[PDB]
Amino acid sequence: IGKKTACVVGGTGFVASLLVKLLLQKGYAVNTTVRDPDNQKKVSHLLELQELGDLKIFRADLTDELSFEAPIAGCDFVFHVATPVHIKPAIQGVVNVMKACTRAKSVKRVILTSSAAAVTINQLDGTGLVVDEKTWGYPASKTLAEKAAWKFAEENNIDLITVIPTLMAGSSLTSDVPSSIGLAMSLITGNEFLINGMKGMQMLSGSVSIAHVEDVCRAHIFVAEKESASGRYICCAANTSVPELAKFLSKRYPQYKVPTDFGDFPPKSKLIISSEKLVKEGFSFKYGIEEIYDESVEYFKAKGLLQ
Ligand SMILES: [Cl-]
Repeated sequence: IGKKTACVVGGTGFVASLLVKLLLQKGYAVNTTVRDPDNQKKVSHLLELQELGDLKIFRADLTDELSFEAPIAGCDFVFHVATPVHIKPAIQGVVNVMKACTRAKSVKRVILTSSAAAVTINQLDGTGLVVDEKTWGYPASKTLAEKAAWKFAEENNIDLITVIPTLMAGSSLTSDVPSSIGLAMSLITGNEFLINGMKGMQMLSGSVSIAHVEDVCRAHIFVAEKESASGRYICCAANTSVPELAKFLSKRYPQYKVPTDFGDFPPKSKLIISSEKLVKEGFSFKYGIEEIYDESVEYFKAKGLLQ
């Protein structure tokens, strides 16, 4: 029967977890993976999801192409998030996984997540970053991992499609908060460091582009299900600037004090990131900027990271 199966590597992932939960709700039979099941806190959100449907964990490292044989087998779709909200490891992580998809008839299609943003963004979680008085890459650019994924796929006739996101906010199943929201939320949080971060985001990528992880997630499935889908799919809901965002947050969040004056800082960003191709192929974004921020704000408080 049309009893549908899919595999979602690295189930701990901010994006991934959310896929799984969401797949399960769609009826799919989900297999996911993780390095070491033996962090009780780590999987804590994964256990809860079992309640929703037939979720079979598997234990996987991106180092043994063997790991993937187990979880990958029987699944119509493989979802691997190449660049997780947190270089050589991913690039290897993407071949192995793809390797295993050669060794299965079941796998009708692979859909991969890579973005330049996350790459950078997780640098911001890095240690020893230099501060001056007064990295960031072309948003539509292809990570090596992505680039590597494409080559292979082409060489081994696999059916790949990639989803290219930007700033991802909303809420997350995972216990700890993701850098990426904190950054999306720094304007409300008032974290000076993260604001400069986001300020750079604008100059060095020349856009403040954002999306809700559920929407980024749906986008992944939809493309997975749409038989007519070919290629890369830039997924961003909102386009803005650090000033014009902070104005906008000020005039929707009286409860909080969002810095409303930048002086020199450019009011417009150089680039607008369009998900037309995506929309053109028929996706509709549930969450706009307003709902992204209510969502992100309401989670943060629920996280106990607000007043
Ligand atoms: Cl993620």
